[PDB]
Amino acid sequence: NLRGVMAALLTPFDQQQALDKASLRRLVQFNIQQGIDGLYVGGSTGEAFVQSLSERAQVLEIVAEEAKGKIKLIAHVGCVSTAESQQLAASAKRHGFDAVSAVTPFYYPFSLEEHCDHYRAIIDSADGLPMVVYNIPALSGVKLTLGQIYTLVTLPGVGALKQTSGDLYQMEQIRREHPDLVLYNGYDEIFASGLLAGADGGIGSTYNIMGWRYQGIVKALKEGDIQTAQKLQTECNKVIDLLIKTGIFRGLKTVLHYMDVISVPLCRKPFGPVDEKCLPELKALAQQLMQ
Amino acid sequence: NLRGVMAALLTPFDQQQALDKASLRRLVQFNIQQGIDGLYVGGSTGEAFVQSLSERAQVLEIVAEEAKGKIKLIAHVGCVSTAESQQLAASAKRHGFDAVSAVTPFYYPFSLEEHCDHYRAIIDSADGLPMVVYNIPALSGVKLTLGQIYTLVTLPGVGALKQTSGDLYQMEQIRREHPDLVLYNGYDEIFASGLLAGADGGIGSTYNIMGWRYQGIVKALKEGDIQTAQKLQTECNKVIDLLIKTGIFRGLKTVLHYMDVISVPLCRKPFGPVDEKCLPELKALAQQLMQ
Amino acid sequence: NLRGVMAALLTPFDQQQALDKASLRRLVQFNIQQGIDGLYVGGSTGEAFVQSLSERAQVLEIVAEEAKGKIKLIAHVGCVSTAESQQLAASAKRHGFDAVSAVTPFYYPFSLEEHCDHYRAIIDSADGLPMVVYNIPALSGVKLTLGQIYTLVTLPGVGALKQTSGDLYQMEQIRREHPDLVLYNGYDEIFASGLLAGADGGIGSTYNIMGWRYQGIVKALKEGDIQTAQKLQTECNKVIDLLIKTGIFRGLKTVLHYMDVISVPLCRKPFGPVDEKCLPELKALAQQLMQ
Amino acid sequence: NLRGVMAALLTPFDQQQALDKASLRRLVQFNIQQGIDGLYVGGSTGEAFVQSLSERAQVLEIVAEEAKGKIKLIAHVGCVSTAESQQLAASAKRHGFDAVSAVTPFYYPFSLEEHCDHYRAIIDSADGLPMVVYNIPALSGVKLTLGQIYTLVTLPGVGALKQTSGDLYQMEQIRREHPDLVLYNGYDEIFASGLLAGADGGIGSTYNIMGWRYQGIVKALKEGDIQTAQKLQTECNKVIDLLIKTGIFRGLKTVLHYMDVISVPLCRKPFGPVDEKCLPELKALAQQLMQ
Repeated sequence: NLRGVMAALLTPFDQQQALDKASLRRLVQFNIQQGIDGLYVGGSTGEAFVQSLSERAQVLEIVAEEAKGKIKLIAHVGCVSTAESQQLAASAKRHGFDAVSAVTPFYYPFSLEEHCDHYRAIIDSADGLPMVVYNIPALSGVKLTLGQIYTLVTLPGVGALKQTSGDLYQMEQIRREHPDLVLYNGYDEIFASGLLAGADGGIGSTYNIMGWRYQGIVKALKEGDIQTAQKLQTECNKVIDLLIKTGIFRGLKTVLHYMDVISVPLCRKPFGPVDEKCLPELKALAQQLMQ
Repeated sequence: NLRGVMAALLTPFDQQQALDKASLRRLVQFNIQQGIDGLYVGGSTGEAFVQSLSERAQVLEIVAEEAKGKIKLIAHVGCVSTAESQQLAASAKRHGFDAVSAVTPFYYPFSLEEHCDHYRAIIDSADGLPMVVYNIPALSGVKLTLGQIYTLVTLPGVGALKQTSGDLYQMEQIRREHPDLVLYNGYDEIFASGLLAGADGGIGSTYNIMGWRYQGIVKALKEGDIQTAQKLQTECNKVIDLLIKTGIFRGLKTVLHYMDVISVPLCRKPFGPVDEKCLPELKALAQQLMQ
Repeated sequence: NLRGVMAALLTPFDQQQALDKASLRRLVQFNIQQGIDGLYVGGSTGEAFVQSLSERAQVLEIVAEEAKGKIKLIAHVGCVSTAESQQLAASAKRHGFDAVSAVTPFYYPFSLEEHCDHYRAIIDSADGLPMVVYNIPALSGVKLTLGQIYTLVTLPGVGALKQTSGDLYQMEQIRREHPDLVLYNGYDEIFASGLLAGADGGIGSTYNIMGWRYQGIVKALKEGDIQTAQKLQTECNKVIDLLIKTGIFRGLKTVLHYMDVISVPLCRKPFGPVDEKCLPELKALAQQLMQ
Repeated sequence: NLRGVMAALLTPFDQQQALDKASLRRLVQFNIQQGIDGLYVGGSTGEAFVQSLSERAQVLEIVAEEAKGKIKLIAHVGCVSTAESQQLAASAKRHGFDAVSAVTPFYYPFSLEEHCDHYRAIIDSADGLPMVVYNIPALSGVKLTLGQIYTLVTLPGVGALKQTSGDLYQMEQIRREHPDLVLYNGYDEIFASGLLAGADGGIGSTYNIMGWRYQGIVKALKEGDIQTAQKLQTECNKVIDLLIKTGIFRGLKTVLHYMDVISVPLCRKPFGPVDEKCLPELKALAQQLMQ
């Protein structure tokens, strides 16, 4: 019941880089208005790693207030620290999120056994809430093999995997070995191909400004209209090429600003500002997006 | 007219590791009776880098005597040396192949300008036959960017790209920037996902024993039957799982010996023999496929 | 004056994983009793990335109260977030630390410019105090090019570079490029060869249990006696080989325990515990080191 | 008897890319005049992978004719194919070389056992001449582990290891495990540090134009004069810095040409010509090298 298209919610900030509560609620409502199935909060896209636990706990709360009931809620609780991750997991259940999620602890090299204990400890604190293992090798440096995945996803309490890997052979191998596992496609650039390989849903950053397109891809593939699926994916990637140039997060925010959703499209340092030269294209994208 | 499903032809050897002509002719006929759109010969799968220019040219001649007119024929003439590649290319033209192809020169690092000159020289010796740029990072050690690809595929005489990369984001980008370029999916394990992202056909080594499934996945994606495309793809991946454990070339060769096509299923040294413990699975697969 | 051998300080924890104030002070003096030139505190070796800013700030204070004036004190203030790093920077100034240091912000990919602003900001909040750039690709995932390193170390306020890279050609290039820059050799296993390549110092985690050996390596070379510099390095590596098998940090805290310095050789989660099998070997080590 | 400083011999070609016999002999005599301990012929630097077996056997003969008895002679017989490697190993014995060498087979992935049989077979055909295992991860794509190094180095008939790796931790680990093994440092840019780490001597391409500097580094270390040892290494790295910018083989050949040792400074295709803008620095360097 938690399989589907979930947006990786961004964390709006004000001019002083503090949480822009008013913009956060507006973005959540906006995401809901696009027909998204749920919000994955406190993830990489939410700039959680340059946030304190308190701030992250705060976001979970506001979003739960604005969304609990409307759509599905998944809280990314991950931290390098197990203890910290347990701490946020508790807040997750306490605020009624439908699921908990944690990125493989990074920076320091951890054995497969240590990763399992990390997830066990967190699952424990999630007190019931199912765990969504988060695999994103490009940002974490943890390149999980098929076997390590097997070990992690078969952990009592795990109900899903956020596969942010462009290896679609592994994507189908994972589906084939775990026919009952919820598979989220992490890379928006390959959504259509991800679903075809074995993913039954997705979680992406760009869902925030065009989630209906990804939903459209699910419909077309479901309906057998491969042509339109490619048509939509092509259009998504034209947007993604741009966002990668301008900076994805700041690019997304900037677009939401012109859409009247975000007040100040700033990210937290070390993230820098959007190149002035890019605002015409972003505003334009925002323009057409309001379709 | 190069668009389609081409089998990366294996090179049968006898007990003394010399070319097994009869098995070669047998293998070519087997592929044709299988409904393949053509053959890509002298490539990685053909163990070309473990053959002499003389041996590789002899293969081109035999295959031409057996398949010219029947199916499309692409000759992989690529060597590290430009001069050797040219020699093979003139031999390709002389024997009536439909096109030539060449892996990006490896071992020694070369600049983009040097790869272009390498392809220009070969294209020149190809005297008319279109060129198939062959990108296979995993083996060559040459990781091309979207930009370099652009430059290589826009070279006069270049008519297609054999993409043996699992980066399906890049695959669609290549399709978007080059709408008319023939794009071959290189990794069999992701054929379906490849086609959907922009590939208009493919070249693979497992097409030798089950190319009909790939043609099958093509028809399915054409008739909008995603259901059948997936079913066929996962079946193929179950095979690839096995071949990857036994050794792809040797494995495929053993299955062929069992299908009564190849007299001796050996690969050339340093490639070792198939592990005894694997023969049951390969026998069963042969049996399974024969029906 | 930041030149010399500096031990990368570990932060001892009790059974509940809380900071072991007693053992911390005890460890500091032990390092001094060894004749160390200074301490690099709050870094990777300090399990800093599994601590809160509050805990990191506290450790800074403790250590200072114990060593300010006795030896050189460098404070690793690195955090992904710039604002958090700035906060820890002021605390460094506040407790009279000699220098500040910060790992290249990781996980999220940042541009050279972003990394620059990041360091400037921290240099600013350091209210003076020279900045020690910390380059450790294997943990941060940031592979700095000689050019990028050039941009970072010529930044106003930077007085040193902690090179935890095994590339000794780059090391000598850095030295040749910046004759006035302090170069700390990062990997203990190549200390000798590191100083020979151009490093005039070094910061290591194993210094905590045998800093005198590294001090002896420095002397042996300064005196033109390679023969003993090697013997020492070989010895150090015999140790490091072991520590690698057991888990560098946990292994070190264990040896320190067998040396009555640290109460409980525990690292925080997800860091697991030492292997019961590797205990005796670690005991013998602690035994030999005491001489 | 294989300990020492061996130059990795270049292969001079004429304007039509054919072997230049007169120039090959001069380069041999030239290296001998430099007081080089021996020559490593038919290696990467010799452009062997763009030559035919016939051509590589011809280079072997001529060099033997010019140097057998004068200095040590090692014949790089490596090819991907085990059979071709044996054929060349036979020429080696046939022509009086003191040893054979083979790069780890590349392009196709081979098992450790497969690599072991490759060497056994080479060694068998080497008919008595010892084997020098050649490890160069960067070009081959084969990053052997300390363990695989042990298995290969302990093979019967293996008398040395050409270590073209910048990992000086592994270098010392190899010296430690195999004290009676000849260890050739492979990267000229770290010659001083490699030796200190444990290297017995070295093999390099820049030895062709400045072997004496490397011989200097050796004597400097043997005499406990680390000061001049670095000076020499710094000078070599300034040259290497340039050679890398212009193209190492083509650069060395151009300098040699300006020293009147070789007629045409050409490398074979796909290697391109030296950029005109670089000739000034190359002529200047050749001037001082001649002094």
